[PDB]
Amino acid sequence: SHSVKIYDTCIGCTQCVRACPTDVLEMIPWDGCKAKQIASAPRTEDCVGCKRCESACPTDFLSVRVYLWHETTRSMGLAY
Amino acid sequence: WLRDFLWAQASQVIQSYGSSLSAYGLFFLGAHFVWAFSLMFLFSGRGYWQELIESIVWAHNKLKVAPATQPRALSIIQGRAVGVTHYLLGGIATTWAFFLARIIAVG
Amino acid sequence: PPIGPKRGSKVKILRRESYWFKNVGSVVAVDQDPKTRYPVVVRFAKVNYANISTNNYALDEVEEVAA
Amino acid sequence: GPSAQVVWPIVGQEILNGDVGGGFRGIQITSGFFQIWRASGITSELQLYCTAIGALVFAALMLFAGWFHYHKAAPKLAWFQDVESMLNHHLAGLLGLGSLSWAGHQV
Amino acid sequence: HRDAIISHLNWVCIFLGFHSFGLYIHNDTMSALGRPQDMFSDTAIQLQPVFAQWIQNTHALAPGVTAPGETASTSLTWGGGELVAVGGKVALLPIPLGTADFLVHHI
Amino acid sequence: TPPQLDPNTPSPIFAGSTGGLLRKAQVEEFYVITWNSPKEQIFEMPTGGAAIMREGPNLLKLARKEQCLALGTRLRSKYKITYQFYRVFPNGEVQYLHPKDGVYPEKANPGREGVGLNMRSIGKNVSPIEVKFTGKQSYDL
Amino acid sequence: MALRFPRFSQGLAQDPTTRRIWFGIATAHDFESHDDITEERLYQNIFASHFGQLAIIFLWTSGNLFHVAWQGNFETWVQDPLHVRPIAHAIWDPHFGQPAVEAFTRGGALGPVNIAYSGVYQWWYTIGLRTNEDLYTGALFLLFLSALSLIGGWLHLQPKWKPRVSWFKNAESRLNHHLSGLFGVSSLAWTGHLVHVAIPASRGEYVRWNNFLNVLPHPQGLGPLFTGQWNLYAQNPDSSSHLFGTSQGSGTAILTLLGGFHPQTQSLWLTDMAHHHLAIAILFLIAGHMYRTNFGIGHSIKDLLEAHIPPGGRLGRGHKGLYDTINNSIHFQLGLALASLGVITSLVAQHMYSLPAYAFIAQDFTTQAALYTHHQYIAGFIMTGAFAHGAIFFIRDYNPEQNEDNVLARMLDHKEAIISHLSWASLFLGFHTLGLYVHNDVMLAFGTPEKQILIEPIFAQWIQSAHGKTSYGFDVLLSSTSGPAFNAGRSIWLPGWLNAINENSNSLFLTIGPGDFLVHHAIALGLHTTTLILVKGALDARGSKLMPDKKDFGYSFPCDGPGRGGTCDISAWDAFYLAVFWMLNTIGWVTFYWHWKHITLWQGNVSQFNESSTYLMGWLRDYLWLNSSQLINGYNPFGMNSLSVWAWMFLFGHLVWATGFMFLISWRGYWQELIETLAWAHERTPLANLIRWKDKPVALSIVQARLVGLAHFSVGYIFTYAAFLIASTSGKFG
Amino acid sequence: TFNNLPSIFVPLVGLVFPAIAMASLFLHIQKNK
Ligand code: CLA
Ligand code: CLA
Ligand code: CLA
Ligand code: CLA
Ligand SMILES: CC1=C(/C=C/C(C)=C/C=C/C(C)=C/C=C/C=C(C)/C=C/C=C(C)/C=C/C2=C(C)CCCC2(C)C)C(C)(C)CCC1
Ligand SMILES: CC1=C(/C=C/C(C)=C/C=C/C(C)=C/C=C/C=C(C)/C=C/C=C(C)/C=C/C2=C(C)CCCC2(C)C)C(C)(C)CCC1
Ligand SMILES: CC1=C(C/C=C(\C)CCC[C@H](C)CCC[C@H](C)CCCC(C)C)C(=O)c2ccccc2C1=O
Ligand SMILES: CC1=C(C/C=C(\C)CCC[C@H](C)CCC[C@H](C)CCCC(C)C)C(=O)c2ccccc2C1=O
Ligand code: SF4
Ligand code: SF4
Repeated sequence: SHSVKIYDTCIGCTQCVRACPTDVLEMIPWDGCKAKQIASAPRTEDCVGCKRCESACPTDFLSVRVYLWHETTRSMGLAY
Repeated sequence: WLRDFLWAQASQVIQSYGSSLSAYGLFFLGAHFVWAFSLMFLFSGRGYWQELIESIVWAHNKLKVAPATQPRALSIIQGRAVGVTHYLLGGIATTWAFFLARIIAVG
Repeated sequence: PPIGPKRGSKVKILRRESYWFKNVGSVVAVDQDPKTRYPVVVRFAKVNYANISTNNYALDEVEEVAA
Repeated sequence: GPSAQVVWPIVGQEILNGDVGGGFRGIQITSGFFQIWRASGITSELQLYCTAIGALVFAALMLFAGWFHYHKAAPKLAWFQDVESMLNHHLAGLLGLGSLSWAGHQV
Repeated sequence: HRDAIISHLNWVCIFLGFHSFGLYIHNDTMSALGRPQDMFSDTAIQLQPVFAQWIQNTHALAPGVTAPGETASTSLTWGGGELVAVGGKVALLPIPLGTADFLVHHI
Repeated sequence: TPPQLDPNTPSPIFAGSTGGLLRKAQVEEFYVITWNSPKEQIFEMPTGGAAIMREGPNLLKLARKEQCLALGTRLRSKYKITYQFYRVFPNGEVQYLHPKDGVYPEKANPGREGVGLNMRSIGKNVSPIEVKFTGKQSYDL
Repeated sequence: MALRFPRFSQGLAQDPTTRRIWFGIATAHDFESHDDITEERLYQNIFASHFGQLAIIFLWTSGNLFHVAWQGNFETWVQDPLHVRPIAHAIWDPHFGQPAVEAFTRGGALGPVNIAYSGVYQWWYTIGLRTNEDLYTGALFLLFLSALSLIGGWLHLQPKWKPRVSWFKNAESRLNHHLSGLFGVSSLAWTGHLVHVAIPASRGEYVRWNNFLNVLPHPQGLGPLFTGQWNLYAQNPDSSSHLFGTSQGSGTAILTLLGGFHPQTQSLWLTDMAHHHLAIAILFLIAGHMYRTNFGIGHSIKDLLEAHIPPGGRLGRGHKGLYDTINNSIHFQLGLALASLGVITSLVAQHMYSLPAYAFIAQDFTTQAALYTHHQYIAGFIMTGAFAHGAIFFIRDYNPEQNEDNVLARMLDHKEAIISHLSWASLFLGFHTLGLYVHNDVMLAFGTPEKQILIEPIFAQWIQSAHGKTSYGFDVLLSSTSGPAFNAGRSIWLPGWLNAINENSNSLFLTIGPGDFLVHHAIALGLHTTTLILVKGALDARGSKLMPDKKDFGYSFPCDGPGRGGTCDISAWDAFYLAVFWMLNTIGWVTFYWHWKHITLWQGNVSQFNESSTYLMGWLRDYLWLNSSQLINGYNPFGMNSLSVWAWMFLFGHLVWATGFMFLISWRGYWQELIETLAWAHERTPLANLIRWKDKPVALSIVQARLVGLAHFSVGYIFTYAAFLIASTSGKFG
Repeated sequence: TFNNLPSIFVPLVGLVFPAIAMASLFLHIQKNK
């Protein structure tokens, strides 16, 4: 649906996952930062697009990055 | 309403600019302005104004006059607040000038 | 040998996508692991739009200022 | 015309002092305060002056009361949370005796 | 059941917008098409406020039967041969209620 | 980990609201959340109102994933209980959704793979002219 | 390609919501973003679409000609033009009441009709076209051209004639042919028309297709041209007494350069326009043979751009690599094209009023106002589009690695300087223009108009005095008789030009004053601020400090979330969208200025404008309130008049201008959470559970709703001002 | 019958052709191959 691609500038603070209201993101093991973890995005099909993940990303610009794309009923926040 | 009320009764506020009600004439137009000035805020969004402000901040860094209180565009909620505030002020002051000029100049 | 700048060295940024592009900063710490891609933690005087004053930068996304 | 505001003759704004009537050049007010004062039987500027000093006295009184009821001797939550007393007093005393004393003034 | 609340209120808002402002638009169109017989007016299709007119008829006759302690009605906006002019000015003759008052009250 | 195999557990005590499953459950997927409450207590459910979840296992069927995960975060932060919700399509095939490894997604469990992950800084993405007249975008190389 | 209605996009086709419908309508002509697209297929769709547009243009002109031929009084208008009303078309509205049929019957018609305020009557009468059968023939021919363009657009979509991508990228042969033939041979052919037809038509005889091979446009006939004695084509200039349409006072010349106006029509001479189109035909036919196509001579635009690198590098790498960022990029081509088109449309507007080409078009006042307003709003829109397509180029088509350090990348190198100095100029202009206007408002308010700041426009009065206007006493090159300019032209065109410009009644270089200064600076504020918004959105199209990855999000996207303080309206599309507001404001200023100056000229009291244009309550009272009386009285309770439609359209434009505020002020989220309640109610209302949508009814998208609010806003702006400017100028007609 | 032609075409383009186009384009909007 959407396209939540993340970048290697992630520091493993786990704040995008802790902000995500749809479990799009999840921390995985990684070796590119002091915290030794990075935030994957398997459940991109559940992404509404609220960009709470990148309103909580403490990088110079951003590491998690939501690119709005084809809108499905899960991505249009529809309970009907 | 446009003809027999707004156009007709708003003759005393515009054939003002003269005796005492000139302020009501003036507060007509200025109110007409601020309402419209509000439309800068309601229609727009913080992103454009932050980018304009960062260009102006470049222009200020190029003269050693960079402020320490970093210039940020208004909050989104604050843009909406400023908009509805100026909108109510300008519309209500337009109506106030109109009402008071008309009714002090006719009754 | 400790890689990168020092824990108090002044540095400027050559990263195009950063808020502090062509702006100086203070190196807090450099991660000595040769597997972290962005080890140089920099501290800046002025916050970005996210009200954050620091970010990790690369070695080639940084330039040791001569001041 | 009821007028209780005069402007200062500085940049030509003195024309806002209009021929409202009564050997007086000023701004025709619209607050209806003159009508209140005729409903109170004032009939003198001395009375308006002394009730203005009284309202300044009450403004200082309320400011001192706010200072006292925050900084020097402030109620706690058991005083506000009781509302039967607040209603009883605001009914019998504020609005009851208030209307009673206004009826006394009028009578 | 908040969705029932907001749904029925949205509906009655749409209904009210139509059967007031669309009445105004019908009047504009008909008067612009040269069909004043098809407007919503007193000289046209009449939408008379029967209920408010009935209240005016009662309160114009209230102090004679229902409130005999009053020598005259509580107000003169109801009706009667009462027009309390103090000088060359009216001061509240009985306000009539026609089709336009229905339209604007529904607005 | 093996999923938790949604049973026919009871539901909270709720008097009904206008926030339920209208048509996204009849013809499309709807969701269901299960939480073990140690005691019976009141909680603000995401469809408006206030329900009383029972002791032991509870089950609440919701219309979309955001309701489930909002309620789950409020449960895990306020009542400190362990929630886990599913997705049930109208033909069946209940899909286990939230943890997906037993542990919550903020913890870096091994086994889960890197999907949606670019090994570059965000401003090293090529321009749209590079990917023009191609089905790919500037963030998928 | 896809399944549902947006067959060109399988992302909207796979959208359960109603957004599918809207976005498939909107993105239908964005061929660059469609599925399975190639540069070849993009270019071919563009070519066929251009054919479709030309077909619709010729069809619309054929409709004008048919409805003036069928329902127009054009045969009666060519008898007494300046005292007979044009007729656009008839009207069959079954809602009309009998008073509205009595009222809309104009121009000596069998029924109700509409007055052609478009000027097609004057223009057609000036180029020949006397009887209605001529307009019928023209409509038939333009129907034929519409079918021809449709045939071409279908034919150039078939494989046997589908042109290749490298054929639309032949940027030298196309310029060669379009300058030489589209611009030169067409101007030459219009000279052929003006000489064989329109000049004989102005001088009596009706040279038509049956008898144009046996009449001489000049009594000698191609002796002067071949023998070089071209002065023989400027022998009898039908001097100062010619009645247009009759042979009284006529002449024999066909290309005399006279300058100035006809005395009767107060338009330009058809001999002047014939010689004009001939001259620019020679110039464009010469300029065509410049770019190398196939024949071993000419320039290559590459090695003109590649060669224009200044030594010293003040520009940088110069234009090194700019042929490729325009030839391969259709959005650069479109931006440059719309820039030039907006400039020349504004030029059309600014010259057609002051140098009217058509007979008796300066005498009908509503026509000139409608035309100037039309072409200026069109020009402002076309300019806004030029900039929007420059932004779309910077996002979609700009390749920085191909054009490193050249004259185009240097824009983005110092975009902050451009944006900040535009933000200085506009801020200065607004502060001071508004300060002076408000100073004068307050001075007139305080009854001391002598205290006004009435800054005379000395620098425009000096230019007027450099053109022969003897109304300021500056004694400059053409106002001074003892000068080189009033010696080398005093024998050719300065007689007519001086006698035209010195006439205070025409629109040629109107006598200006301090109100004209102040409103010209308001105009400058509008142009600079619209430019600021658009340039800022174009240069911040690829990215900024707040969103450096904007190029990855495309041109039109809503925002970047509430994070980083808030990123509402950050796209370059949003910059365009705000610049349409500032553009409509700017053109409203230029057209308010035009219409009030001209309605005061036409009425007679230029002193009204000169004393009332310096303070804004003069614009509100003496222009908007005063001239809108006959408009809003188009339908009163006791009757109506012919301006009833303009009153209704006035209020209609008000209504939609206000409805745009719903979409601009009120944003999404409130409406989705409203339509959720509506969907609940429909799914729980008895006898309507039977009926269920197929498209899930979501609220409008964000960028969509900015567009929809802008569309309502602009429709209302345009309709309101059209109604006011036509009703006021047609209620009194000067 | 040439003053009657507006009465033929103004409904046929304004009522009938809009019904035709709205119906046909609503079917095209909801089609599924
Ligand atoms: C004149 C400007 C204008 C108009 C017409 C509307 C119209 C509307 N608003 Mg909006 N709104 C506006 C400005 C306007 N708004 C602005 C400036 C704001 C700024 C904050 C808002 C904020 C706003 C909110 C926040 C809400 C509305 C709501 C409403 C609706 C209530 C009335 C209704 O549906 O009754 C019927 C429709 C009307 C009265 C509109 C005019 C139509 C007339 C009567 C004639 C129709 C002719 C007919 C259909 C033929 C059409 C032609 C044919 C060819 C098809 C309606 C859609 C409310 C809503 O949607 O819920 C009910 C609501 O909650 N509006
Ligand atoms: C001499 C040969 C020739 C001629 C006549 C044309 C003519 C044309 N080509 Mg071109 N073309 C040519 C060779 C030629 N082409 C070659 C060799 C190639 C291959 C390299 C192309 C490749 C090509 C492409 C790829 C496209 C065209 C297009 C067009 C059309 C332009 C659209 C239009 O109507 O502009 C009309 C504009 C003018 C006449 C200019 C007027 C501007 C003046 C300054 C305005 C002011 C005066 C005004 C006219 C007065 C108005 C008053 C009153 C009458 C209203 C036009 C029919 C485009 C098109 O529409 O496709 C169908 C298009 O997409 N052509
Ligand atoms: C009447 C309404 C109005 C006014 C006054 C303005 C004013 C301005 N707009 Mg525009 N704008 C408007 C409506 C308006 N806009 C609308 C409806 C929109 C659509 C959303 C936009 C969209 C828009 C964009 C997109 C841009 C602008 C820009 C600008 C600035 C242009 C520079 C200039 O002229 O500054 C001179 C200053 C003024 C005209 C301000 C007038 C107020 C006076 C002079 C100040 C002093 C008043 C008083 C003493 C203060 C005391 C009051 C209080 C403290 C008690 C300026 C602030 C541009 C910008 O800001 O860059 C520079 C820009 O990029 N505006
Ligand atoms: C209830 C209000 C109302 C309505 C419905 C009409 C209806 C009409 N009037 Mg109007 N009129 C009205 C009030 C009204 N009048 C009032 C109050 C006045 C003032 C006295 C007038 C003054 C007036 C004049 C002066 C004229 C009319 C004309 C017309 C006719 C237009 C011909 C037509 O259908 O062409 C087709 C319609 C159009 C092209 C306009 C629609 C444009 C659409 C919305 C934009 C395109 C959208 C998109 C591309 C297509 C989507 C739809 C698709 C499915 C087909 C039509 C019968 C004209 C007439 O009869 O001439 C033939 C005419 O000249 N009227
Ligand atoms: C205007 C004003 C003012 C003033 C005012 C005044 C002056 C007031 C007064 C008041 C008063 C002066 C009051 C009084 C009161 C009283 C009362 C209220 C009483 C009561 C009584 C009773 C209740 C009684 C009971 C009884 C009896 C019956 C008998 C015997 C026994 C007994 C005692 C038990 C001021 C300055 C403030 C300012 C502002 C405004
Ligand atoms: C964004 C962008 C874009 C767009 C842009 C635009 C839109 C622009 C515009 C522009 C414009 C719109 C311009 C204009 C200009 C003008 C000018 C520059 C002028 C000049 C003039 C002159 C020089 C003059 C001279 C003279 C005179 C004075 C008069 C008489 C004659 C003579 C000749 C002597 C593009 C695509 C490009 C690219 C990318 C970026
Ligand atoms: C105009 C505008 C701005 C820009 C408005 C600015 C940044 C706020 C105005 C700030 C004033 C001008 C700051 C200067 C006042 C200082 C106290 C300095 C005083 C010293 C002298 C100037 C007297 C937004 O940030 C915005 C955000 C979201 C939606 C709409 C809008 C919007 O319309
Ligand atoms: C009123 C309003 C609505 C309600 C709009 C609804 C959902 C759509 C319009 C309702 C019907 C469909 C009216 C259609 C009117 C026209 C007849 C359609 C013309 C389209 C044809 C040309 C194809 C929004 O959804 C919205 C969203 C974001 C910001 C602002 C707003 C907003 O202001
Ligand atoms: S993207 Fe944000 S939440 Fe995820 S690891 Fe990086 S900093 Fe933490
Ligand atoms: S946009 Fe919202 S739902 Fe999507 S990944 Fe970010 S936080 Fe999660």
